[PDB]
Amino acid sequence: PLKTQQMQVGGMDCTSCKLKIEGSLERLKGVAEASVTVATGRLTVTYDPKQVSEITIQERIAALGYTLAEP
Repeated sequence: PLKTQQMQVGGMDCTSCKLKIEGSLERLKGVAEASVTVATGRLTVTYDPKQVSEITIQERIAALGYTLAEP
């Protein structure tokens, strides 16, 4: 019922950066799964297309000074 998706990413480290994505999204809306692929500069999400979707990750990546490219 929620669709799974991965983007490309401009600067997600692990050490203090995987965290700074993932544990905001839980407190965000419209997304209900996620996980990083730092080993390719990528982020995976699974989102429920009822309200907010890519937005959730745009707010979150831009609120850290980084760039995203979701297909």
